[PDB]
Amino acid sequence: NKLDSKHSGNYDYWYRSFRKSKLKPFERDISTEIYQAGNKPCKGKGPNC
Amino acid sequence: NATRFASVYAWNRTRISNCVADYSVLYNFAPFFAFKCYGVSPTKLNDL
Ligand SMILES: *[C@@H]1O[C@H](CO)[C@@H](O)[C@H](O)[C@H]1NC(C)=O
Ligand SMILES: *[C@@H]1O[C@H](CO)[C@@H](O)[C@H](O)[C@H]1NC(C)=O
Repeated sequence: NKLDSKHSGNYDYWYRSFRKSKLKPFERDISTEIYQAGNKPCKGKGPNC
Repeated sequence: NATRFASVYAWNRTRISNCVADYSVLYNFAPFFAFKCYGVSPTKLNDL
């Protein structure tokens, strides 16, 4: 906490709370595209996109 | 899709039991501003 706690909030560390699937152990998924909770090629950040 | 909704300080508690919970029906008319599921995966709601 001494060197990893920004006063305004350290958003550089991202913990994934919801995803399209569950990560395979020893598999580093760096998919930065939006996760889609429905079914469509989502372009903008909206509901289920 | 209730005609009238209760106030926040008087939130109404509905009991759901002895039936199959189909969340696709909810998704059919869901303009989900917030869809935050805690403790249960939203994609795993159809098999639990
Ligand atoms: C919501 O839709 C249901 C199913 O058609 C209907 O019975 C109900 O009256 C509707 N509620 C409204 C329009 O407030
Ligand atoms: C709303 O609240 C009233 C008063 O407690 C209750 O009789 C009624 O069943 C509630 N409706 C629903 C849909 O939960």
